[PDB]
Amino acid sequence: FNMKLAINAKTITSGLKYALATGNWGSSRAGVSQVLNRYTYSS
Amino acid sequence: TLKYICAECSSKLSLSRTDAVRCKDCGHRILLKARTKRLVQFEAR
Amino acid sequence: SFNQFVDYTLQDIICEDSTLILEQLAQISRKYEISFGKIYVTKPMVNESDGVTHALYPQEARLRNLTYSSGLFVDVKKRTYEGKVFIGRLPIMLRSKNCYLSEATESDLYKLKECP
Amino acid sequence: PNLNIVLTCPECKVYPPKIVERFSEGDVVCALCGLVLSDKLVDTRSEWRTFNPLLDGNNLSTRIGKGETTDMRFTKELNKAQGKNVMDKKDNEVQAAFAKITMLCDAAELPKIVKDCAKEAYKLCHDEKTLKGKSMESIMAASILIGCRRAEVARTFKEIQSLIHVKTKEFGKTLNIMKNILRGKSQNLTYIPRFCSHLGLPMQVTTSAEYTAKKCKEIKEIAGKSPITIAVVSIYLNILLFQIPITAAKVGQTLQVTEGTIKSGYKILYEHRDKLVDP
Amino acid sequence: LRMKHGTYDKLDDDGLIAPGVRVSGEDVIIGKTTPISPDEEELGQRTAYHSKRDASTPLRSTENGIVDQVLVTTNQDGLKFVKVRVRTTKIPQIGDKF
Amino acid sequence: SGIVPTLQNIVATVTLGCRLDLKTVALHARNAEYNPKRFAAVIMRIREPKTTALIFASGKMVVTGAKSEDDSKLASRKYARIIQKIGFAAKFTDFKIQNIVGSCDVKFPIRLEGLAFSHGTFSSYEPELFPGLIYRMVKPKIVLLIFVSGKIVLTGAKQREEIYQAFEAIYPVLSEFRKM
Amino acid sequence: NTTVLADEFIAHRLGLIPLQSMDIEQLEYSRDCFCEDHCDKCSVVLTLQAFGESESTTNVYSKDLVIVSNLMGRNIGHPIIQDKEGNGVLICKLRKGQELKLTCVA
Amino acid sequence: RITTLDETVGVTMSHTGMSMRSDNSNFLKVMPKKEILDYLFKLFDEYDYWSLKGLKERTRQPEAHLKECLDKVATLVKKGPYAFKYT
Ligand SMILES: [Zn+2]
Ligand SMILES: [Zn+2]
Repeated sequence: FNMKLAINAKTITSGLKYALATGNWGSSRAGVSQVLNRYTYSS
Repeated sequence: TLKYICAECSSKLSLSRTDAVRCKDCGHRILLKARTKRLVQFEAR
Repeated sequence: SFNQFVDYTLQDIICEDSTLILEQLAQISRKYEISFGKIYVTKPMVNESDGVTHALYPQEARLRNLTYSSGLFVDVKKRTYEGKVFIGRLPIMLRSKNCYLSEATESDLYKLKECP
Repeated sequence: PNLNIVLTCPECKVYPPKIVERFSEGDVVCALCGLVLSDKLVDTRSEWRTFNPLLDGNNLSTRIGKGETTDMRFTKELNKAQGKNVMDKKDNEVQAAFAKITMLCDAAELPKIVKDCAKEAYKLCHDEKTLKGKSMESIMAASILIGCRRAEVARTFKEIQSLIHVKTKEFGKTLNIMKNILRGKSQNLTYIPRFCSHLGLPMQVTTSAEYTAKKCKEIKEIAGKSPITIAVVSIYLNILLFQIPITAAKVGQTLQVTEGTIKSGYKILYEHRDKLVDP
Repeated sequence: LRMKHGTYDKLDDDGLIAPGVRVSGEDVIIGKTTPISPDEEELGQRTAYHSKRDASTPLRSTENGIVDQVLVTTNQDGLKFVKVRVRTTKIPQIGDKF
Repeated sequence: SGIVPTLQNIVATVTLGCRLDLKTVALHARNAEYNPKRFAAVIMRIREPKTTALIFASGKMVVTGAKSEDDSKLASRKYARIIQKIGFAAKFTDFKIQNIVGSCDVKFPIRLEGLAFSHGTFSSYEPELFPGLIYRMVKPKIVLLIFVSGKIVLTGAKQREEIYQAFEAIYPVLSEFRKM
Repeated sequence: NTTVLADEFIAHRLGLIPLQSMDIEQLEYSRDCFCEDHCDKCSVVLTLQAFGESESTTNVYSKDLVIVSNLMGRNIGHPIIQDKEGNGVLICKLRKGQELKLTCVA
Repeated sequence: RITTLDETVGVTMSHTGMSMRSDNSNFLKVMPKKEILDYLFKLFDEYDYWSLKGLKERTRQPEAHLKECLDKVATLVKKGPYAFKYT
């Protein structure tokens, strides 16, 4: 047996990092996360 | 080789091709590029 | 909200299914089950391609196109029925309790090159 | 047949010609007379702007599933008609290799370039008398070490052995052939820093060892029988040059090394302490 | 093979301009080439080169102004990569929106 | 060259021509190591000539540790005589040496890195388990193990003569690759 | 120029710095000289060195322009100083370590 | 709240990757034809429904003598109840 074969970090890491990078909250939910807008401070 | 500058350590670097992209004195991995020497001309318009 | 998620909702997500079992039957039945205990979140950092791992500040993340996150770790009990484990990295919101900047001072924010 | 096209100004003809592509006009012109040779140029970045053959070759693929407008009496048979041609292809052992090694290098926390070289290093050899099976691990255990080192990241045999238990022997024979597979188809420095971080040390202690280990290597002291060990002694050499508690016993298990090789290795160091003086 | 009719002289040896250099439209900013097999395609005039097809990045066809700063790092995977920033001054003009 | 490839082991096969009672062979011998739980062959070490031999239920004996064709041959004849004293009419028939492995020295330090790197096609190296190079020759077909100490381990011949020929061929390579 | 201002930004401020031009008829329109674009018969040359030395900020003023071409006795080119502390127009600010060197042509 | 691990980042990740250590927590670690026939007749006589395993364990001798020499006067069925039975 080994944990390292069982526990697969690349599950979580790649999960969150993907639902942030695209807006696809998964799908079924898109545009949840957008590139921050820095035209001017108040925007 | 050409001059570079650490981003934080801020030391002139002068590495070459196939050297590590890495700063002495801090293994910081960001380098700027040591602005040109030839003069540059603007108009005060 | 993010602060709340990191403090509580993370832990309670883990411990709602803290265990999972497995039993095999013999001629006496061997049974296995794995526990999930405390959870630990580091301060943000990156593991460089060489192998080295070090703190990651938000400037460096933006320049080098990294992801500003910190690792997750949980304790486990393995149970044979008749230490802390990496599980992945949590992207951090800036200025949140777990971010390097959360408590930094102005004169320090300039040092890190972050607009106050 | 030769099926080949070449352009040349039929009114200069002087050369293998001097022509330029005016892209923004969709033209190619004789750079001498400016006769336009051929026009209606087709774009070259917009093409892939709207958007693995090195592995997946010519037998193509397409992920077939269930849409919104299908009931389970048609969906599951798409899962029951896709299963009739998985053995004419050895490609299960092709993809399930990649999927496995992808599952490996990724779980191993490795750069996604190594993943490719191993997705390569499998695919290039992928069947040989030397291979002839041999547990199908040792390659995915060596093609990674290949894919690792070939991607300029070197890891110890034990380190992969942690990932996959290869009996340490099925590894060795499989490696030799593999390396020679590419040679026919045709570096321990990497260990100093990955170790320092494993001990959580500032850069200078690691900074120095590159000088010391190279200098200890450069003159004499073959020293080591798998120089993995005599790497670490540089840290131990240099950590004692500093005064930071990494006591020998803590070193060992953290890096899974014999303690004996340290002190005896450090024998050649408590005596060679002469020439490592940079400051 | 397959170079851009824009100039390359503004580059340095390492395929980068240096901060301070005034550039104009259709000037190669980042010089990159991807090696090709001598016999990979033989497209046109490969028989003299055998080496490499260029993949440099030219400045936009309508922009200009001075390179402001150039930084060089490695991505997560230790691959070199570079970010060039170009600075322009926009003076109000006739069709501009206020 | 000027260096004789010094044999360290000769492994040879001897057909005694009888189905030997390996139990009685072990019983009537003076110091013989035979138990079925390791092999189906009585292993005898005779100090003169000091050779170690495994003799099977087929009566075939393979002999190792000899320092010559004649060390092994005389040892095998003594082995057959011992078997006949045991009670089986062993006979030296269709003998053949199946292996002649030797170690000698050329004594000049070698750029083993140069050979292995430039003869990657022929020789492979992973210096993190075993510091020796492996080299092949077809004429004569000798495989040679090389180490920085100058030791040459020549193997792959029924005779020391192929050892000699490939050594006369490979010593010039060694001197060519001599590190200094 | 390692200040915190862009060049064309600074260059634009230099243009607006009002120079002494009482005796300006004794100059010529730079498209009437035959010089290789400029000479003392058609232009005045100044220069500006500044270096941030104190730990405090250090201000560059128009009074720090120094003429480095032969005026030929004509009375032109000096930066007008209307103020009472005798510093003219503030041009830039410098923190220690920051440098500005440039050459202007009026 | 969470004990946000106060260590340096470098040390903690050391054990996550290839630490080359394991098993620190024990868990899922995982010949006479006369005598053979005399026992084979004994195997046949004592229990005609004599499976090979019940015979091989009772053989306690080389596998050759029990399986081969007994194959003549003992008939072994393959399927059904009295299968593999030296009856
Ligand atoms: Zn023409
Ligand atoms: Zn003039």
